[PDB]
Amino acid sequence: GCVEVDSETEAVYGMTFKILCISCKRRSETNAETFTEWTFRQKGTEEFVKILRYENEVLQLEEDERFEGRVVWNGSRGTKDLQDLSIFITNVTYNHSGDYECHVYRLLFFENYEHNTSVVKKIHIEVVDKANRDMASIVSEIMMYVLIVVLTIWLVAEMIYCYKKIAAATETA
Amino acid sequence: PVRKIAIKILVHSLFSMLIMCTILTNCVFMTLSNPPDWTKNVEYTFTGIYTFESLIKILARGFCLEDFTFLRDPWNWLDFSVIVMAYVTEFVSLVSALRTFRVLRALKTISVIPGLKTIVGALIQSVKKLSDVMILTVFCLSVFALIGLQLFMGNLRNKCLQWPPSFNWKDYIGDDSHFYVLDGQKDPLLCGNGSDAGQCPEGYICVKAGRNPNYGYTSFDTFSWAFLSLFRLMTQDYWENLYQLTLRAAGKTYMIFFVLVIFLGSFYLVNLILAVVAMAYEEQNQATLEEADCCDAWLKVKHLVNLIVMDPFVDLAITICIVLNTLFMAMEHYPMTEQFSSVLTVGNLVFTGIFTAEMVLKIIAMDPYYYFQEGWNIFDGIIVSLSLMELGLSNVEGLSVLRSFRLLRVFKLAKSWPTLNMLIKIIGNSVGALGNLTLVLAIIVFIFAVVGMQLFGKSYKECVCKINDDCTLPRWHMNDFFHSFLIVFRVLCGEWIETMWDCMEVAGQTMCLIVFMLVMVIGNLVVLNLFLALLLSSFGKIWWNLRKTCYSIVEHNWFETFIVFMILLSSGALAFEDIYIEQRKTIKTMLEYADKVFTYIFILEMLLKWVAYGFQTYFTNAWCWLDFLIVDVSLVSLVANALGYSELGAIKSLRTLRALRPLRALSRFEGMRVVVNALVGAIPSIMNVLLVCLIFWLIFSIMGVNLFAGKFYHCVNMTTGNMFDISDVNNLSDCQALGKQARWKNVKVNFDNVGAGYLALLQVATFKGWMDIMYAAVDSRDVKLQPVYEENLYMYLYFVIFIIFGSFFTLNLFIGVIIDNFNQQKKKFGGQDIFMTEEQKKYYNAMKKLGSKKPQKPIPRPANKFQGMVFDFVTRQVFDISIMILICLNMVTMMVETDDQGKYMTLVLSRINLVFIVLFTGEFVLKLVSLRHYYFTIGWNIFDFVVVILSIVGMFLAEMIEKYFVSPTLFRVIRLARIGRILRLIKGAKGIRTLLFALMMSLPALFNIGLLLFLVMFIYAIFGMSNFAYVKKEAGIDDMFNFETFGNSMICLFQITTSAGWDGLLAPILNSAPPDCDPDTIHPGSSVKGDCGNPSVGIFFFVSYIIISFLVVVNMYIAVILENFSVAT
Amino acid sequence: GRSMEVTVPATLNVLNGSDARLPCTFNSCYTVNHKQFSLNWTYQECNNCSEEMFLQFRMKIINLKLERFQDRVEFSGNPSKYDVSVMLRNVQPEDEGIYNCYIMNPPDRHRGHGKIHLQVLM
Ligand SMILES: *[C@@H]1O[C@H](CO)[C@@H](O[C@@H]2O[C@H](CO)[C@@H](O[C@@H]3O[C@H](CO)[C@@H](O)[C@H](O)[C@@H]3O)[C@H](O)[C@H]2NC(C)=O)[C@H](O)[C@H]1NC(C)=O
Ligand SMILES: O=C(Nc1ccc(S(=O)(=O)Nc2nccs2)cc1)C(c1ccccc1)c1ccccc1
Ligand SMILES: *[C@@H]1O[C@H](CO)[C@@H](O[C@@H]2O[C@H](CO)[C@@H](O)[C@H](O)[C@H]2NC(C)=O)[C@H](O)[C@H]1NC(C)=O
Ligand SMILES: *[C@@H]1O[C@H](CO)[C@@H](O)[C@H](O)[C@H]1NC(C)=O
Ligand SMILES: *[C@@H]1O[C@H](CO)[C@@H](O)[C@H](O)[C@H]1NC(C)=O
Ligand SMILES: *[C@@H]1O[C@H](CO)[C@@H](O)[C@H](O)[C@H]1NC(C)=O
Ligand SMILES: *[C@@H]1O[C@H](CO)[C@@H](O)[C@H](O)[C@H]1NC(C)=O
Ligand SMILES: *[C@@H]1O[C@H](CO)[C@@H](O)[C@H](O)[C@H]1NC(C)=O
Repeated sequence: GCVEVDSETEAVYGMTFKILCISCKRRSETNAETFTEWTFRQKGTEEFVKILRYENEVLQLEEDERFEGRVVWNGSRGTKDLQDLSIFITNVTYNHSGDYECHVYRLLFFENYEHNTSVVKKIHIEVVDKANRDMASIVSEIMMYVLIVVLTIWLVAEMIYCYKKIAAATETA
Repeated sequence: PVRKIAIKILVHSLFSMLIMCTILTNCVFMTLSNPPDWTKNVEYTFTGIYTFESLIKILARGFCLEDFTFLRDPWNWLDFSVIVMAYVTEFVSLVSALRTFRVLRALKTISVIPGLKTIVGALIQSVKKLSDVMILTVFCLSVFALIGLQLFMGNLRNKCLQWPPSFNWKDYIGDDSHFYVLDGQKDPLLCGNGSDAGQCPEGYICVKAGRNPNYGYTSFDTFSWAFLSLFRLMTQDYWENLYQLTLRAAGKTYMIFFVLVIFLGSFYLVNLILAVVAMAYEEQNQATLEEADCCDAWLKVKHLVNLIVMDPFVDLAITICIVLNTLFMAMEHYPMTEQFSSVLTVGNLVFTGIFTAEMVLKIIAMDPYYYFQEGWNIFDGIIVSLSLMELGLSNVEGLSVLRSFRLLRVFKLAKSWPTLNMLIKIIGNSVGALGNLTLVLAIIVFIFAVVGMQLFGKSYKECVCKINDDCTLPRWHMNDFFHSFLIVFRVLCGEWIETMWDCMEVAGQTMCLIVFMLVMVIGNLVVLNLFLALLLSSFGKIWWNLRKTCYSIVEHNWFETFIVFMILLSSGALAFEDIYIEQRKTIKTMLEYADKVFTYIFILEMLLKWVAYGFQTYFTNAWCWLDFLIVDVSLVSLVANALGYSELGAIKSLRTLRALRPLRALSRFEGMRVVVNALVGAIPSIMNVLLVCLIFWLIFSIMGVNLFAGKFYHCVNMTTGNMFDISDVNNLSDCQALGKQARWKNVKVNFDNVGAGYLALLQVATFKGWMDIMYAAVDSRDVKLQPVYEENLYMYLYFVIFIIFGSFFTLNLFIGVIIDNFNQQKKKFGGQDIFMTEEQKKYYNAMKKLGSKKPQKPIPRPANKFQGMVFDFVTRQVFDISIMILICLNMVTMMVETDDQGKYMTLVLSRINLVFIVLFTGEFVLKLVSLRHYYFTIGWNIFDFVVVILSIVGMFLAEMIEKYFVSPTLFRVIRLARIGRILRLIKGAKGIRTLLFALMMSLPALFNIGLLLFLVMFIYAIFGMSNFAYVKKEAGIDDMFNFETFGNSMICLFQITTSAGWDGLLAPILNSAPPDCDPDTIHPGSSVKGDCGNPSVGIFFFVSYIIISFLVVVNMYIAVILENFSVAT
Repeated sequence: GRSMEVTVPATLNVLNGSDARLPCTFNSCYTVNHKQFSLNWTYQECNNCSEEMFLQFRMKIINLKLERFQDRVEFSGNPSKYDVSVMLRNVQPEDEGIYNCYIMNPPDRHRGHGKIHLQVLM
């Protein structure tokens, strides 16, 4: 079907990244014609300037230098019903690090009733020189090792306790 | 005198034969759809003959100017009725009431032969013993009906409604074009406001506005409609759709309600009906059985032919040739290349030749007409003659299907096979000793058939476009006799509501209600009586030192409980691998590392088991061997993703085997351990019966291959998904010349070979799936020819025959052998009560001791000052009967509740049930004053106390919710104390108390078996999540009910558990190719590809679930029947 | 079905001078709607003469009162329960002939008819 996933906030300088924005339909069966806009403000700016627009087949870009020859489309490939809105940014730099707004405008078709819906997805990114592992992953790995070692200690302690018991008991005969 | 002349005519057997034959020919005449003119005269003849018999009876038991003679015989009442209203009918202006006159002649079929009178009477005493079960059934239906009524009060009316640009709300609700008509359903889509409910599309809102989700029918917004819907739930007719509508309206969270009724209303009350009918039939059987030259050449060649080697490698060779003949019948594919059809036809010719040769050899050693005396020889002669006729003609149109009778040669294996011989014995008993009863069935069916037509036929022809889109008659009508038989047969099968809606929309409510309820009661009583009739006719310094320590570790309760907790956590780890897993990214990695932790714990406990129990004893244990296998696959997975072969097609496919991780919980739990022990102990006889069933279904499936060899291929207009007309496209040639808009689509379930044959026959025999199978088989014209609506209309009979034989007799043998096997197991070798452990056995015995308890009047008089007065004037009959009357009146007030009842009506009902709750509190307090000291010796008093407290608390909570932060979805749920207020009826209601006590008795065994079943649903749900969370949105699988998450998978598997609608869930998975699915459709937010599951694993998944659920439900049924027999006898 | 059933008699005769109630009602199944019904009355003058028009009500209350035969007709029907009829204002020696009552109910597909000879007796 379709699932909405929050994009990763931490990008990497010099490497590539994929900003995600999935606007799943309420009903999957409804035929629709979808297009969208992507408007970004840099860290230190207070606005939302248009940078990317996606329409039926080919996307158009504003002539900002921060994304010229630098962003490509990785949404749904040529289905006229997007339901998946991701910008693939190549050779990520500092000049795109801030807040994106993802305005998905969906013209839902029906029996005879045309609807013109708009949904905004505000995503936050922060370019970083080093791709440090997320707090959840590091805590999870550390707790995995803690659990393994604690259970090993528990079992060796139980074995030694039973060894002491059997040494005290079976030595009679 | 003169009456003596009218005595010999009465008792003369030719007169009775004349009456028999005239009734039979009249019955054949009622079959006619549109009778021509001349038939009218014959009709007169018939009634004249009927007058004849009446005259003969009226001049036989009354003499010398006597008036009434045949009025002490109840069937003579029916004869008098028909003769009277026949001549009342003769005056046509004395009217559209023919439907109440012809049917009177239709019911006359009962007395064709003496003996059906006794069978009908015996059915009457059988239904007489149904009083307690029917009253309990109606009480439970009403209780759950009020529950569903006050929960889903008009929620089933919820619909998508557009949002207007701005008379207002008067002709906006009632437009039915402002609603979301889901494509190809002709019924507005349901929604809801709460979470976990149907989602209104972007641009719509859910409003309780319009008609109920049918032509306006069995919804929940009235007590009568609720009772009808829960009768439907009790018979489980097409309850997948009620399930879907209710959960789409009120949210998935309410599904527990269904789990109650499906387990309580349908599973339990059906079992009780079956058990009490079984006890009645056993009592009937017990009573009935306790009451009582050239001749030289002929003989010299006989010398050799009778001496031609008989047993060594000839008769055994003949049997193996029969088996090879069945095999050559099996390879009948639809897509056939030459040099393969040739092989099969030359083999068939060789086999019919060898059978003719052996026949002529056996009729020259036992003489030509002395040979037709064993009986088996007669059958062999008939079948070989049929085969010879088929090979000789090879040119008959429409009757080459008689070819399939050669498969009857398979039944020669009955000479050696004992179990198939038992099957043939059951068939003979069905046609022989119990044939009368079987006849009654047919007759009754026939009656309802014609009755249905006479009551509805014309209506179905004129009221037709009321229910259709092309205004042609539906595929299930009563305009002609054959379809009226088909509808009655389908009602016998259990699929009644879908055609009952059409009836009630065509021929009014009350007529079709009465007709279809009468059919569902009488016909199912007959079918169940026949089924039980055939059923009851079945019969050293460190090594040992460390070994003891690790044994003490692995046997200790602490370690075992910790391991059990780890089993539960590891099993739950799979449930969070949703369609929604990637959106979390915190539970994802957490459970990824929990996988490593659990595998480490599992490997370590395996190592301690190794070093404690020893290798030989660890590998002589089935449970330990299974645990080792699961640890092996887990360790292989860890090696794979540590080294990095994670994204490999074989290793990733092996990753889905993680769903087997919960299976190790079988050994650790007592309930699954004992239940699986019982099942796998009884599995040998089950396997033998299954061998018989696949043999007989092989016969039917090869017959089906002959009848429908790939003739299901029909063109479809790929802009609308509909069949072509015969005029526009006729066959394969013009279908390929119809540009690209023609698909030449298959049915995805068909009879191309014995495999698809088994699948289609499983769908037919389970009755959930036969829709498109029957529709396309009846549509089947010929190979490469486009199907035509009901062209080969009589192929229904085939399925009918199958349902009689491959679903009513085979399942009968299956259940009989399981009955015998479990009888042997519980009585002779093993504990008397299987499915329960030792501690559960102690619970059961303590409960048995507790149940048969009565007070030894330990209630002295109160102390002083009129407390004894009320104490002694409350115990009497007056007070108890009065409180039951008040309970019943409160119930009747409850039934008055309805959707869109004015605020005044709600206020009136609130005042009335305030009066009732006050009168119950004063009653509770009166018994308190009677027994102020303790009052809690009997659990019924504490039940009354807890229910009155619960009613008061719910009352105050309702007030709070209605003058505080308000939410109707909580008010409706909290209002359920009144349900207990009416369950108070059980205290004095005898009979109901015993049956509910049987429920309480069987609760432990049912809990164990249902815990095993729940584990099975867990494993299958996780496997589906791995596989079918990505399938296309076809009929059965949609947004609300699918395999995406764990909740959706579990609700789908609960729908399947009662075999309901598994055809719809298998339909999307069976998609394999680009024309139906698409192997590369990137899902938004998923790295997976493809939207169709693997067909092979799809059939394996669903058929395996059907078989496992059938075995588990059979175990539940046997436990309930055992409890009923133990309590009763 | 074959046709649309009509509870039409063979021939009925009404005395002169009295007010004329011309009945033709059909017993159908489909729930009546007073917006789309179709109703056209015909009559056969000669052996095979084409009709011109006899009555009206094909979309709503539409009246003819044509001078070709007589001054007549008053709406005296009520399709609420399968019962639509009209009147005739003045029975006269110029009220003779085969006066059919053809019908058409929208939600089904059958053009029913009923033929009676409007004449006078005594
Ligand atoms: C589910 O929630 C929606 C959202 O509130 C509910 O929609 C509400 O529906 C009611 C009527 O069903 C609307 O009331 C108004 O009634 C007047 C006539 O009295 C009419 O002229 C108006 O056009 C409107 O229908 C109410 O405005 C509307 N609320 C909103 C915010 O649109 C709906 O009733 C709820 N359904 C269930 C089953 O919970
Ligand atoms: O009338 C009332 N509330 C009520 C609520 C539900 C039902 S009920 O039909 O749904 N039955 C039930 N059983 C268990 C739970 S609800 C009936 C009545 C209030 C009232 C209003 C006007 C005059 C007198 C009382 C009320 C306020 C405070 C305390 C009691 C009552
Ligand atoms: C398939 O059906 C077509 C129908 O057109 C057959 O073509 C001929 O069609 C005309 C008119 O449609 C008929 O009068 C002819 O009788 C048809 N030919 C024959 C041989 O009957 C076409 O032949 C059919 N082909 C197959 C393989 O069934
Ligand atoms: C980023 O934007 C600033 C705007 O002042 C500009 O000076 C700088 O050259 C830009 N750098 C890149 C890498 O685009
Ligand atoms: C993302 O875009 C890049 C560059 O166009 C492409 O190589 C890659 O396959 C895309 N990935 C997805 C998932 O669309
Ligand atoms: C990205 O840009 C930096 C400097 O801006 C350059 O050194 C590097 O090679 C570039 N990488 C790619 C893949 O374009
Ligand atoms: C309505 O649809 C048009 C189609 O181009 C679009 O331009 C407009 O933005 C939509 N309305 C809103 C509010 O976005
Ligand atoms: C497909 O369906 C449309 C429905 O409007 C129809 O007009 C067309 O003729 C059909 N195509 C065929 C059967 O050629």
